[PDB]
Amino acid sequence: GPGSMSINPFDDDNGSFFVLVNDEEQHSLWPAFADVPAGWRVVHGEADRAACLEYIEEHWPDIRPKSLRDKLATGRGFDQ
Repeated sequence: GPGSMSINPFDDDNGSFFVLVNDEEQHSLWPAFADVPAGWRVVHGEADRAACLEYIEEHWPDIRPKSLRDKLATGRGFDQ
C-alpha cells in the first residue's frame, strides 16, 4: 500500500476532499458511488465542500508516507 495507509491528522474530523492515487504514479478522483478498482489507493475519501476548500487551498501538502498491510476500511462518516 503506497503513500497513505494511515494519515497523521490534526483533527481528522473535517479531514479534506477526496483523492485517488495509483501505484503507477497515477492520480485523479474516484467515483464515490462505486468501489475503487485494485491497483489504486484512495488517500482521502468523500467529504464536505469545506474539506474540498481545505484540499485545494493546501494544494496537497504531502502523501504522508505510511505503508501498511491494510487500514482502508469504509468508516469515514461519523454523524450524517
